[PDB]
Amino acid sequence: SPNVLLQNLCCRILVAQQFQYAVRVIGSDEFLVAEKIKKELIRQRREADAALFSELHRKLHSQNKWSILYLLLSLS
Amino acid sequence: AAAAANLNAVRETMDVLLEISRILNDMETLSICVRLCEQGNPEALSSVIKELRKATE
Amino acid sequence: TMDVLLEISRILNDMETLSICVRLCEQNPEALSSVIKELRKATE
Amino acid sequence: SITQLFDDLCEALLRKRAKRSLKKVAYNALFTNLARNKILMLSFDLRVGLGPKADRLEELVEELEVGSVLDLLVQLA
Amino acid sequence: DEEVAALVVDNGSGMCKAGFAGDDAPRAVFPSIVGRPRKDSYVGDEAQSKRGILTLKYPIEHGIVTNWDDMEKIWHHTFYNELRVAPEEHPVLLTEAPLNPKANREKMTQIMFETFNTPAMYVAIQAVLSLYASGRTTGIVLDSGDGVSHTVPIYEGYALPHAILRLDLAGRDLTDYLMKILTERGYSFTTTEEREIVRDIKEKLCYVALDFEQEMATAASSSSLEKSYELKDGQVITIGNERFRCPEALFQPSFLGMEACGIHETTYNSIMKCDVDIRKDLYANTVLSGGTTMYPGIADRMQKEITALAPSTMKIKIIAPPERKYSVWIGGSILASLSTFQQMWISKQEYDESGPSIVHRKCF
Ligand SMILES: Nc1ncnc2c1ncn2[C@@H]1O[C@H](COP(=O)(O)OP(=O)(O)O)[C@@H](O)[C@H]1O
Repeated sequence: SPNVLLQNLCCRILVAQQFQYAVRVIGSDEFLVAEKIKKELIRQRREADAALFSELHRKLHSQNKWSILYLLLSLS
Repeated sequence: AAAAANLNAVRETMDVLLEISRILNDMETLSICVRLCEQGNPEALSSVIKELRKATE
Repeated sequence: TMDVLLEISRILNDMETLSICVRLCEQNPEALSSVIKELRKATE
Repeated sequence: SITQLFDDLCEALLRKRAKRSLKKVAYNALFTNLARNKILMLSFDLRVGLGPKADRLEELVEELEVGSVLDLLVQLA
Repeated sequence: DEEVAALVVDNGSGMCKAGFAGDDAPRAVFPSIVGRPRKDSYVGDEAQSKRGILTLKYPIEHGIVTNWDDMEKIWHHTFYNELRVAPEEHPVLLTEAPLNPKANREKMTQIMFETFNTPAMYVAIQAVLSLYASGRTTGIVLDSGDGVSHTVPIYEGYALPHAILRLDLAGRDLTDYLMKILTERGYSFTTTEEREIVRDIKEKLCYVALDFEQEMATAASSSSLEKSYELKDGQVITIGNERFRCPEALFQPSFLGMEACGIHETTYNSIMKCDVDIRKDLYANTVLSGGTTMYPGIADRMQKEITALAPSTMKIKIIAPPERKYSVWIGGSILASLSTFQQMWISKQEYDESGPSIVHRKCF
């Protein structure tokens, strides 16, 4: 299942060599992440967006979470 | 009934995640990434995505 | 060539059966795998 | 011939009556029935579970690069 | 086992093959001939042995039954003389030529149930059985026998009648052509007895040259292709370019005064008559069957010739099973032995219920 999902992600991003490299790479808290995101937003500033992000984070909890936030922060 | 409620919750969560991505900045790529993140690590996935983007360029 | 194929088969999982299977393939593949599984069940 | 090869395969899996029954079962199975990316996916699963063995399998596949045979092997696995 | 043995009978234009389903080879093979004085009727080898005092009849001369009275006698002979079984006690799988008239199929059915009282029967196309024997359900079969040759495209087990081609050029014509060129060489093979000798020379020393002209040049400037053949009286004769000139007629019928396309061109034409979506499957699965495809070198020659006719991007593969001389019979033995085929037999009950025409529905 996970391997199939990784192959689908590689296809969306784009071949076989790239998929093999991705497989090799794969083979190779929440509050802190939120604070880091706010600090990154401050560096970018801006302030209004940070307030909106705090409201959005609360909404997600109302409707694992740390891993998704970390990936988004890395993309920046 | 219960299945329909679960589908609505998933759609609402996806919309909220997309808004967060836009602020820190597609939807199909985000859905694939979210499923992979739920299974299991996060830093490694980000590195692979960055490498794939460089290859596309 | 044949020796390399045998090593790959061992990792995935005799030698005479692999040689016979290779000759049949040279002479579909999914159907052959199903037949081998059925033969193993019959032997059991 | 192809028919002779099928009989030889049945004998290896396996007195004369028993061999005939095995051949009939193989023929029935064949009637009922009537690549590189897949190998990489199997390697990724092995790496998650080991890593050295997965690297050797990838190297062997590269050396080989038949395809049909490989596919069959994968299926068997 | 609860079931009695089922019979497999391959009706050939020159030779009939009979045996029991499940066996690897036919138990008997005999000439498709019936003879009466110039014991009242002679069938098979005996008719041939005593042809001197008989008038011979060939009821299935070109693959299609033309005289049912004598065909019935051939079947009677098959059961009681060759196989030594009672037809009313065994299901019978019979073979038929490609493009066999619908009325003939009903006749065969009626004769089996009403004359021989078979408990069950079925009829399958010869080419289809040969394809089955090769482990395939899709492909094109080039069947060359004694009195006729056919190119039969088959997809998913079904022959495609619109694309089937018949070539009235086979083993018989090649035997007579060899008699003719050996006579032109300086020998003399003209009598019926001599025809049998040449047929033997043909089956033992002939071959298909990869390149006709080059082979002719080699034979003209050296004795490297010559082979000796000893007659029963001890005389040893020499066969040179006749070895490959004989079967060359399959590729160039003009050598026989025929305007027909050779076997390679006929195979190509059949494929071209099929839906474009399955042509690649046919090109990749061209199977040879029949005694006349036994010539050494024929597979490589077909590969070369088809490759020249087909698109350069096409994958061409000629399959020539070592046992192709009896692949029709073997395919029947395999089919009649299949678990899923048992429900396909036409039972005496079904025959009594629907009559002869049921064969069209049951044996599509
Ligand atoms: N080895 C061989 N080489 C060439 N021709 C052969 C060989 N063996 C048999 N034949 C020829 O094949 C023909 C018979 O083949 P077969 O498929 O049994 O025909 P049919 O079914 O029409 O009677 C005869 O003309 C015979 O001479």
